[PDB]
Amino acid sequence: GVDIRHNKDRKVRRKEPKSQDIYLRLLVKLYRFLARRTNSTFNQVVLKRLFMSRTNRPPLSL
Amino acid sequence: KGKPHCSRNPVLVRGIGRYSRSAMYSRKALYKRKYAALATVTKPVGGGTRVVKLRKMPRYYPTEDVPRKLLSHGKKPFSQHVRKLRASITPGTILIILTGRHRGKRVVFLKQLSSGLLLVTGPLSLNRVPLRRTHQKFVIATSTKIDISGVKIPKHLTDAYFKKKKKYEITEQRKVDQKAVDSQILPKIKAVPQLQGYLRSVFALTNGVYPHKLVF
Amino acid sequence: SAHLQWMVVRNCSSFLIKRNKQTYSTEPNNLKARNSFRYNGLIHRKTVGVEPAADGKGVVVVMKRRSGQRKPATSYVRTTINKNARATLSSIRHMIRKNKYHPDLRMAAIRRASAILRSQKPVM
Amino acid sequence: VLKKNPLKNLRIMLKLNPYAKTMRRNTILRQARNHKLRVERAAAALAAKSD
Amino acid sequence: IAHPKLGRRARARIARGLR
Amino acid sequence: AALRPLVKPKIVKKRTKKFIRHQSDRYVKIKRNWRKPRGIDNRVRRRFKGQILMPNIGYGSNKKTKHMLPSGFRKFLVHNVKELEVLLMCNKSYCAEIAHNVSSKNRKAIVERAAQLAIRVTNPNARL
Amino acid sequence: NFAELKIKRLRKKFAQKMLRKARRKLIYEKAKHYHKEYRQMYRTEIRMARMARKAGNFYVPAEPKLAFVIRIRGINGVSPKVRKVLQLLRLRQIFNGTFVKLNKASINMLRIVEPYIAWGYPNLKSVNELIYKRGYGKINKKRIALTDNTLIARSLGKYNIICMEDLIHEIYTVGKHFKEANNFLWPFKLSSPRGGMKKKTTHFVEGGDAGNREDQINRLIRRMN
RNA sequence: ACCGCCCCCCGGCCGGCGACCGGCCGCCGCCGGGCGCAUUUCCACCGCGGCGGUGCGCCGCGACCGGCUCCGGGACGGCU
RNA sequence: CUCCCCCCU
RNA sequence: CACGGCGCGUCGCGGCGCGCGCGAGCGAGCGCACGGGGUCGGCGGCGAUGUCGGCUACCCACCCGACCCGUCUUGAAACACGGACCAAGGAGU
RNA sequence: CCCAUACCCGGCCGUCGCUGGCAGUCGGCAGAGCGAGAAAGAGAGUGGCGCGGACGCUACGCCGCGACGAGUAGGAGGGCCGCUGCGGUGAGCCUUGAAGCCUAGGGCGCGG
Ligand SMILES: [Mg+2]
Ligand SMILES: [Mg+2]
Ligand SMILES: [Mg+2]
Ligand SMILES: [Mg+2]
Ligand SMILES: [Mg+2]
Ligand SMILES: [Mg+2]
Ligand SMILES: [Mg+2]
Ligand SMILES: [Mg+2]
Ligand SMILES: [Mg+2]
Ligand SMILES: [Mg+2]
Ligand SMILES: [Mg+2]
Ligand SMILES: [Mg+2]
Ligand SMILES: [Mg+2]
Ligand SMILES: [Mg+2]
Ligand SMILES: [Mg+2]
Ligand SMILES: [Mg+2]
Repeated sequence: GVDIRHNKDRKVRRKEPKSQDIYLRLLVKLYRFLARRTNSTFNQVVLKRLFMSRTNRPPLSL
Repeated sequence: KGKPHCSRNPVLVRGIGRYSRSAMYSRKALYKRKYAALATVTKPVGGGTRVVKLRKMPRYYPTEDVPRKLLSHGKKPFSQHVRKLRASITPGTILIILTGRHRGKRVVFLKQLSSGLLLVTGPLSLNRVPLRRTHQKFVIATSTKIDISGVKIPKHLTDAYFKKKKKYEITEQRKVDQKAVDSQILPKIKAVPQLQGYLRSVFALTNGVYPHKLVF
Repeated sequence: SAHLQWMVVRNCSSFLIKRNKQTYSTEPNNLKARNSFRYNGLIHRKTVGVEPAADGKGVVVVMKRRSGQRKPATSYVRTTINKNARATLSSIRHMIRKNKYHPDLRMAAIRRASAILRSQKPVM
Repeated sequence: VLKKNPLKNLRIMLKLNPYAKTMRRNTILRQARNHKLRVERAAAALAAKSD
Repeated sequence: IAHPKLGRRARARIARGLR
Repeated sequence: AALRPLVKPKIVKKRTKKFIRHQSDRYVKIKRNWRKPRGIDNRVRRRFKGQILMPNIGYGSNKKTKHMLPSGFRKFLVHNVKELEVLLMCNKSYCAEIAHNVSSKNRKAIVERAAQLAIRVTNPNARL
Repeated sequence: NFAELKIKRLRKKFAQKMLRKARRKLIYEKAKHYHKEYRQMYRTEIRMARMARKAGNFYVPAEPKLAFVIRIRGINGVSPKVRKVLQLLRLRQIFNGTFVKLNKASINMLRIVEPYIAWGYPNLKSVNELIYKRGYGKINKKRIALTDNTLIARSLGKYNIICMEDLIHEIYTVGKHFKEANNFLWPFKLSSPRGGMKKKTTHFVEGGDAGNREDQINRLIRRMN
């Protein structure tokens, strides 16, 4: 017996894109490798944003 | 080159030396011991000569293979295991065989063998057991001893001698070795009164006696 | 390319058979007959295959050539080797290694050749 | 890595703390010397009592 | 001496002296 | 002297008895197939002492020896000769089984081909 | 070429080996110094008590600065305040133990949870045995058993703790970074007390096991670890 | 008439021909045929031969090493 | 990777 | 005694501390093991129509445990209600 | 002295966390490392015979460390669990015997 709570034990963030197309998944492969074998956090941010959904990637105007 | 000297410190306890690092630096006299910086064979053939390659490649690889094993240190083959012996067991002691075909027969013990088995024999003239091997665990060592420090047993007998072969026929070498051993053993036990009958008898448990109570 | 068609075909191939918690690949030039990116014989530009000879004895080695990628008729070159096991394996090893031709399949090709050869030897 | 007990494994203890070796050597030698001293003193006392 | 940076030359000194 | 697998480890099973559905002994209409009880008063659901055990994930066999036959191989079902050559390289760990629909005329050919290819068949004499 | 590169490889290797040898010598001498300091501290109290008795006065020893706490009650039915204090002290499981430095805050915190804990003043041997046998480090939020000095050296290098001897000395003497050392130390999981307890529910003074026992915590530790 | 875009021809660059090559030369590999002719090469058999790997038809025993435990016997020392 | 001495086979 | 070179030695307080050079931070082998999780380079028996192995599954015996499910309910084994048994159909579209 | 599903040590299953590691299979065209207390180059340069080397990697994959695992009402995920029909695909199976049904036979899966 351990005095702990398991409510917030599991984090909800995305591990991979929910999309099924192949080009985005190839991009995800490449940037996964880049993020895990490079110390730069720009790659990590880009890969995380690749994982995101459509409404979380709003269009940017000229 | 250089004759190999013995270790300079007696073992105080297993893994700990008697003398420290500086005492060793002194005893080794290292203050004046400073130091500073196939697969082919040519053969003639009757042509010319051929460079034959021994260790040639295999003509069949299996469908799949197991990987190597991780390395471990404390594991040694049975050949070079350290052999232990009970304190109560000394040459010339009477033992009681507990598990062999010779159940509960009093037998004289002679020598510890190389693989740890006890070379044992009660002169088969009286209790009917030859030169034999017996595991030290499966015998009860009673506290009655004779003096056999002044007897000679042949050096040729060993575990290779007693190793089983392959109907078993006793060999003349076995007979002569048994006679040679017993011709010296028997007079020693005949000196002690009422010992031959004791060896002839067979140990047993009757009701009302318990091993944890009785001493031997 | 190659990874693109691999992503296309990794789960929707006619050569795919999945049963008994297993998965196997069927297309001809596939050593180890298993579904993987390395051993898939239709995706890569450089491909190695080992098949039993049409005759009851021998081994056919198939190498994908570099030019006619979109011309299936003239895309594979086949060589039949009918000798002792040791020299057959040596020839296959030399072909794979000294040509720098898809070196990751050298041991797989050798293993498959050895097998075909044993099969070809009469039973007891 | 399997964790062995330093309190029971001499070389594990030495790996973690080399000075433990000198401590154990010193205490073993000291105990042996003290026991010899007490034994000889008891023998001398018994001899004097017999005298 | 045990410091990786400032003890480099002292370590070199003792290493050469051992010879 | 049948063909032997590459390695024969000691298969250990946490449980060997089947999991019997609660009250399946009292009735014939209740099949032996397991169903998780959901009654508000069910002893089996509440895990009372001396009752029918309920399957947990804890009984799962280890991954190294999961699905292994007692002979040490892993099963694979085949319907014709052509599927047999799939198991050419999964030789020392995967055995073949002829599907029950295959006629004897094709069964003899499949078993003889497997004999050539050194693949073990668990039912080689199924029609004789 | 690489006629220089090959020798540079082994030059780097030799440099690293010499550095390791120097570090080993450093920790060995530090352990020797710690042993001397412990002997000095042990004899000082005896000397002061003797001189006070000779003068006819009394020598009250300093109040202990370090305590060991063991949780001796379960999870079921705990008041929220007691639960919060136990969480803060890191006793979330029965027969868990930890070190606490003493002050007004610690005294009151322990008084709140007296019925649930048995605590006392640990001995040097108790600290040694607890660190060596049950001592695990909290590295990268993971419970790692301390099987090498480098694990300690990385997590506590900035505080000049570089081996088991530094960790034990700092814990026992309540150093400047006792907070960091204790927090790096994962809570000890002790076995059930061999030979049994007297009475879990009541206080130690009235014949139980809860509450403060000055130095009997060492007797308790000997059987709980 | 003008502007933008696109197709085609010619001329000049840049890049690719690994989603897209031909000839020449060089190196290497493979195959078929002769040369080669048996201290080479290969195939099959025997030894209770050796090394390495995996296992024993079933039932058993022993040894040492390590981890975790329970207990016993010694000896040494400190406040006292 | 120096040199001596002692003891037992 | 986890002491071990020569120097220039103030890098110095009076020597110890403690710095600068010394082909410039490279001596090598063997061997034992309380050393990043077990090996034996150790053995013994019984095997053709009476014996070997078969967790589970067939029947039986024994020890311990063990009240009949579904449902409403604070509370169900209930002296609360539905249920003789079996097959098929049967309810968030 | 006795024993709980409690505590300690060990094995195994699963979940969660490390948003951990692996594209480096870099091979006679090569040189086999990035575990090691200390933020960062086995940095590039210019002057005083025998042809040889296991597995891998369905990246939706494989591998390594820790912690944890009660559950009604209820919520969510995965089912290579199951039933019927349709588009593809298996040069699939089948009168040398399909579907269905029965079984003291051999097995797999925690379970369906
Ligand atoms: Mg738990
Ligand atoms: Mg939640
Ligand atoms: Mg209820
Ligand atoms: Mg209570
Ligand atoms: Mg007890
Ligand atoms: Mg109460
Ligand atoms: Mg009863
Ligand atoms: Mg109702
Ligand atoms: Mg309710
Ligand atoms: Mg009524
Ligand atoms: Mg009603
Ligand atoms: Mg009714
Ligand atoms: Mg129905
Ligand atoms: Mg555990
Ligand atoms: Mg649950
Ligand atoms: Mg039936």
